[PDB]
Amino acid sequence: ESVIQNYNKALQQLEKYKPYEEALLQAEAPRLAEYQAYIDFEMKIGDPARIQLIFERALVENCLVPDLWIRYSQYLDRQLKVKDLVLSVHNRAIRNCPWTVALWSRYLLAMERHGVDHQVISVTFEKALNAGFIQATDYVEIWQAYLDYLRRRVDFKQDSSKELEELRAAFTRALEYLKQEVEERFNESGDPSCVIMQNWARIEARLCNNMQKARELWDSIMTRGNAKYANMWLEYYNLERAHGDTQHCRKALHRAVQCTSDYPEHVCEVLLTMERTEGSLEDWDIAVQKTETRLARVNEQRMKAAEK
Amino acid sequence: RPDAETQKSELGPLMRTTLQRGAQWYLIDSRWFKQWKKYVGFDSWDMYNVGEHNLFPGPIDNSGLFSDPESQTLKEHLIDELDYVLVPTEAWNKLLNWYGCVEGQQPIVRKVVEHGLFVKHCKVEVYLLELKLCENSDPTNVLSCHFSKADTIATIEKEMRKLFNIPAERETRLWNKYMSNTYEQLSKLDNTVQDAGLYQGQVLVI
Repeated sequence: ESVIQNYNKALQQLEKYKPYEEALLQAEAPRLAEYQAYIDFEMKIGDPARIQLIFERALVENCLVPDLWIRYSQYLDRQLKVKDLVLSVHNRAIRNCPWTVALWSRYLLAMERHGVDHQVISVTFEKALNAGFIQATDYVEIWQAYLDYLRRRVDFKQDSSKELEELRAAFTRALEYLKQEVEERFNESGDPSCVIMQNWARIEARLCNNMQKARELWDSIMTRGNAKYANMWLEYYNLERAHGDTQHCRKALHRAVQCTSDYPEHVCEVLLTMERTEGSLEDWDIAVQKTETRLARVNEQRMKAAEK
Repeated sequence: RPDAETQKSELGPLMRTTLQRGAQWYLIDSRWFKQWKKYVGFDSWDMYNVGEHNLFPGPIDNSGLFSDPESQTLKEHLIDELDYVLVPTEAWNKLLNWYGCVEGQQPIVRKVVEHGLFVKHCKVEVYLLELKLCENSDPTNVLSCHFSKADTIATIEKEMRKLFNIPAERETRLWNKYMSNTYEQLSKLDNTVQDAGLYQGQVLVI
């Protein structure tokens, strides 16, 4: 190669990064902000060798900044995609900032993208469970990441796969785990809106054609104090509308109008609309009677507030 | 008596049997059943030993499930997918005929009923709780009677009337003091015990 041009073009690069090199030097002890500016700049040029370098340089003085591990580890996963490299960086992020679940959840997805053995993915998740997290929400997030992983291992085409039982076993295990360990340490349930149960219900009703299990799960979701939410009933209604019958929609909606506390008017319009498009004239009239009754009491209570 | 793949092909369509009301269902020890599962390799993933005799289930044995062996009354805290495994009617008769049962035992039939506070759903009724019953005159005396979920309060009322020497002519009121401090009063004499939502083993007193 003709050096001097390699020497000259290398000098142009040196001049180009030079303002950044000086700002980094004049700045504070972690100069993290200055590192971010440098990282942003290096990402615009898009040279893989320099991006790793700059990241690595920043992680030397800021190894405890989870947002920095995420950007770095996510970058490898979006651009480079080298197994040995991406997995090494995820593993390094967890050990420096174990308290953040994203580092763990992103680790498990990345292990999945790169066809890591089920046994090795599984043992990592178990470590995540013993990791120390700060919010109850954090524990549902890790479980959800693992459950999705188990779901993607299932061939739903088949009526009875083992992987499906592994998924179902994990689900049972996850809800009991959320109820006892997370509630115990935090003294609040970690899943107020039962999003795990919701996911299980959706899977069990759409993918495994199991509507009875879906219903018991939704009943349990409503039992946990979710019956007062309009949108919550609508989630159940929408699940039944797709894989259940019309008969079950009507009773649910009849139940929904009665229990809803935030936006009862919303569920009433939705009930009336169904009867209009699918119900008999008698089915419609009953709907109008029940909606009138519920709505009369609600406006009455609004009136009570005012009187009282 | 027929081949292992005859048996496996026959009970294959037991799965589709959705739980239905007025439905007759039974109890089988999971331990026995899992052995049978392995024996006919019902689960596609596990069929290594096939119908090799060491894996032979033999006569059905559910002795472990019962509390008192003589009375054949079942144990408490029995779960669905761990300690036992439910089974449709014809699936029993077939599995009866093929393997028989341990002498001194009778089939554990139970039937599904509609329960669920908010979202209604089907599940095999079991472990119904002897509901505590009592009288207005005697606060100490408490009876514990079994009540199906499909059973209406009227049925419940009738049973209350029979055991406290009360005839038909005089009226009655029924009330439920459940986790509410205050004493409610039951109104409907048509609905089930489920839409009322009464809790297990609790004093419903007349």
